[PDB]
Amino acid sequence: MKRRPRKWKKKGRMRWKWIKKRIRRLKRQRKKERGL
Amino acid sequence: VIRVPLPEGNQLFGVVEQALGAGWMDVRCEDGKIRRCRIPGKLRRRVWIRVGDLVIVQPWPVQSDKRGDIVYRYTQTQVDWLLRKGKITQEFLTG
Amino acid sequence: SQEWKEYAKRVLDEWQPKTKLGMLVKEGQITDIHEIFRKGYQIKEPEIIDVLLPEVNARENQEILDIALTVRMTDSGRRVRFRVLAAVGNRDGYVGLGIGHGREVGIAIRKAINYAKLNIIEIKRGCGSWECRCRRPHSVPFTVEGKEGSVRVKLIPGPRGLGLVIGDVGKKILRLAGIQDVWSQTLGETRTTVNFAKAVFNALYNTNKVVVTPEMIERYGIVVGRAMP
Amino acid sequence: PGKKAPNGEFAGRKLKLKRKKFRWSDIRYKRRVLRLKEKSDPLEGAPQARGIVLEKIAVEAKQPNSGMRKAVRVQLIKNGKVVTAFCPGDGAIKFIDEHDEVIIEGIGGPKGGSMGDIPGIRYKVVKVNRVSLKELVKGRKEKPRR
RNA sequence: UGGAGGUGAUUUAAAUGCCA
RNA sequence: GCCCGCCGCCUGGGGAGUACGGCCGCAAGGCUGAAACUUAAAGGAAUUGGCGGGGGAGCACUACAAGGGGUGGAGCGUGCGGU
RNA sequence: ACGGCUUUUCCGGAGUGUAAAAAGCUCCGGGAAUAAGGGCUGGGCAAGGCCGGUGGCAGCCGCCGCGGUAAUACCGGCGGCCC
Ligand SMILES: [Mg+2]
Ligand SMILES: [Mg+2]
Ligand SMILES: [Mg+2]
Ligand SMILES: [Mg+2]
Ligand SMILES: [Zn+2]
Repeated sequence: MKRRPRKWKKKGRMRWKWIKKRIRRLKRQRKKERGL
Repeated sequence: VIRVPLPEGNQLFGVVEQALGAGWMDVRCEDGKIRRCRIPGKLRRRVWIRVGDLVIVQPWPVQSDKRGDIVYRYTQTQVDWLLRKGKITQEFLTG
Repeated sequence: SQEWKEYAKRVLDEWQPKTKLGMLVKEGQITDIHEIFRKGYQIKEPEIIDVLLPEVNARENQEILDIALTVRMTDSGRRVRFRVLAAVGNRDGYVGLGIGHGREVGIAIRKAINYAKLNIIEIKRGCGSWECRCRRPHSVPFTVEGKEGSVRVKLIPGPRGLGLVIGDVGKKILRLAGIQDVWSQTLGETRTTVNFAKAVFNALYNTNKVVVTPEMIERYGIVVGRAMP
Repeated sequence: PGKKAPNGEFAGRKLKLKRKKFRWSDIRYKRRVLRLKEKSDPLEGAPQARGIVLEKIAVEAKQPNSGMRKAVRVQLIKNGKVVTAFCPGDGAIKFIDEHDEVIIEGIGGPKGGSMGDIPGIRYKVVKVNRVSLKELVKGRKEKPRR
């Protein structure tokens, strides 16, 4: 996903793995969701 | 006499229907209008406010619907004493 | 310049050394400043220089850069102490520099004024920019550089008259040694007055780190220490 | 890393390419060539403008302060845009009535954005009905058109 | 003198905190 | 570290690896990648201290162990809460 | 405060200038008469530890920052510094 490794530092945010997985659940959508 | 903060000038009585949140106070007077008051930092500090805690408030000439500025809540020592005289009527809380 | 010979008779009689160099200045062999340095002695007692550079104490060869307080914590609150950056040197050819510490601004200032009496070192001079082809010590002879902390800087000669041009906590310590006209190229961070001071002063040390062959001496009028009192 | 990229004699062409490319990653360069400050600017990039007022409202300040500054909403004339004007001068709000033509300037802070505690505004008052406001701040002049 | 690496072990139920 | 070659990237922080468009994939996805605006700083290396459901050294009947006698439960004296 | 002196400027007037004029320009005649705002006044950065109002209110703030009944940091006044 063209990683940018300044984000994993978990300082004032949330994990990165479990944000990727949630962006997929919306790209799979705006692709499927009447993006036809 | 006694220091019960009679509504001076154009103060209003606000019994709250629910704190819409973060300083937002959906308040209620005997007017017919349902208001949205706001709070300073002086009393967001040293006192606590809850639902059914009558406060005095003030308008600004905007919109006549949702105004209000807190300058003193009431005390439980008089919260019902102010009634014995008849300065506050109790059908604006109880159905 | 009278009082700054009266101090010699005031001081030479009122002190006994505790080191050795103390003696070898107290008993009349070595009595000229410029012949104690280039031999690797040690300076531990701060009067030997006074007895030979008795204008270092004149409140005009002395300059006080900055006071800055520092803090630390303990389980009983804060404990706080001061650091002042002080430099000195006669307005002829010689300069020294010191830090010092202490718990009050006075004790700090005095301590530092003393520390900066030992490190004191000497220079060369000249005039070799592309314009002042004169031969009179009004500029640094040849472009040299010095490094410290996270700051480099390289000094360049310049014509007789162009006023001092460097940052505001450099004009003093250049003025003391009297270097009047010189041009500045900076790097790094000029906002820690300390490392600034130390890097500039280091360059002026390095001034004597390049070999100038016999002939070139009479090209820029290099001098050492005092010249033509 | 090594010495440097096209550090040869003839390859200047590649060198101009390198610079022409890496120049773009800037931020003041872009915001000019593509003229992006244009066509997003409720005045179309000019030093002043005129408008009409619509309401009279109040805003709250940054986190560690306290107060309710007064604010007005002007409807522009050049574009029909509706922009947000703050007015200085203690109690100047005593004057701006509904439907008074006023003038609008910047506020000249970081980048040209906002400044200080009122973070959400970008425009302030100077003249009302052709009268410099600083006057009415200390009176010292009277007001036409009521 | 100080580490520099490896194999194992390494423990019930224990949540949160106005105001300057 | 000091010198001679060629090459690929970076130019506050987020909104963002999102947006619209093309290119390969059977799918899951992969390569290419902006902008509006919002903020005054996010990040590095080390320094003292507090703390640790981290480890050592050493204590105390206002700590436990081992023993002796109690308050809590009744009426009353006396101090606060509140009305 | 008083005593002397001046006439660039200002009012009258002539020559000369001008395509016609206006300005200017040499002379006379009058007279200290005809001639001051603006910004600042907590650190950056020259400058008030001066007095009088205001109560996390009105307000100031290019950034960092003040305002809780004792404000060199608002509003004034009085002083004061840069052009
Ligand atoms: Mg990185
Ligand atoms: Mg467990
Ligand atoms: Mg003032
Ligand atoms: Mg000053
Ligand atoms: Zn010279």
